[PDB]
Amino acid sequence: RTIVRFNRPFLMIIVDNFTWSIFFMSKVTNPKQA
Amino acid sequence: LASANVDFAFSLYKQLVLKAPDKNVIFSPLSISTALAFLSLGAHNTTLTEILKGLKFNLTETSEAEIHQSFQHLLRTLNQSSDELQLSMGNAMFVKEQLSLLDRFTEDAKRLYGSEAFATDFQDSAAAKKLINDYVKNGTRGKITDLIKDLDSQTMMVLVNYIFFKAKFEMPFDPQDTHQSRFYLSKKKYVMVPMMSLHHLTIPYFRDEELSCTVVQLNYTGNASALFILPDQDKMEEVEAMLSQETLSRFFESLEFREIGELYLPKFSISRDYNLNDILLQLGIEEAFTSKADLSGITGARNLAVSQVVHKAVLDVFEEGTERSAATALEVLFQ
Ligand SMILES: COc1cccc2c1C(=O)c1c(O)c3c(c(O)c1C2=O)C[C@@](O)(C(=O)CO)C[C@@H]3O[C@H]1C[C@H](N)[C@H](O)[C@H](C)O1
Repeated sequence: RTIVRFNRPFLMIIVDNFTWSIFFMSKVTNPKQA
Repeated sequence: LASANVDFAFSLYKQLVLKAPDKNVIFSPLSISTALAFLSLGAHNTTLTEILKGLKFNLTETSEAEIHQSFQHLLRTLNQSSDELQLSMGNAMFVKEQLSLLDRFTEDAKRLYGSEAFATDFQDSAAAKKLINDYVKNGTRGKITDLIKDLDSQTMMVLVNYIFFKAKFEMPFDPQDTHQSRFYLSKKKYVMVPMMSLHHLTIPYFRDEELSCTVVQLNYTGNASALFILPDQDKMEEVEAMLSQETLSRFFESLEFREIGELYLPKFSISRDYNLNDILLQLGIEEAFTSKADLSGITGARNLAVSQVVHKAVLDVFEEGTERSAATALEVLFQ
């Protein structure tokens, strides 16, 4: 009964599971923002 | 080694946000770290130490030789293709055709960074721009095509890194379940976006009541994974204030598998491009931009200095997976 709703600003951090490096990082404050 | 690239990632992230605190931010810290480490292969004295310290390396722990080996080993694992994941990274140097480079530098650049040397007629600025932009377009498979907008006709060298990432969701979203839904820019401002949804899935999960955020890990198996951090409404700034290697560690360590009733994630595409001069100077990489620059490991003379550092990144999130691309160029003038 747990809901996870990305309907507000959120962060993504993309990693390599072995080297633990960060390939990419994002903050999405507005997914329509051109 | 990895600890350095992460401290640099968060320092850079905060500087990026400071410039425009309500804007989308997308960037590849590894692309920027790799391009600057590549440049440092040619640096000496204070120019060199400022670069490596700015990248957050401790020179008393690791030597210059050991740092470049680390990048070499990492670069070779980021060129992979499978049914789940396409990853590719490249480095290149575009060099004024008549400019004499030291053998040691071009040997090291190819062996450690995979970089070829391309003779380039920068005086024909439009042709040089297209040559570099095509390299980046080819490396990012069409996703980044205008990294270089303006190019000084007196440019001597451009160092370039690109990264391309395409990964399918382990559990894909069904497009039939994507519907327009509110996205709250703040408590009181909201737009409608296509919102993908999944039902009944088991993913690593951590609810950080102390930091007022929920952390989940999608696509967690394999070579790469995506850590999603969802602050409670109006708590993004508080979450950003806690970001660090230590907080990221505790996030990962606190994750536990959990069945999620419903997950909602927007379908969207965003891009950003940056000039990083201001930020790199703030991070202490200063001599490389002045006439005191020492890049004599490139040519055998102190006759080069950095003029511009640009970065572009593009992010695409859709039902089947994600595509991420970024590129960094370091433009170098004569002195
Ligand atoms: C200083 O900590 C970090 C700093 C930056 C990035 C990282 C980490 C980090 O600690 C980390 C991990 O610990 C793990 C991973 C990881 O990518 C990072 C970083 O990127 C990947 C991993 O979760 C998987 O392969 C999925 O099973 C394994 C592991 O997770 C840990 C904790 C999980 N809850 C689970 O117990 C897993 C097996 O080990």
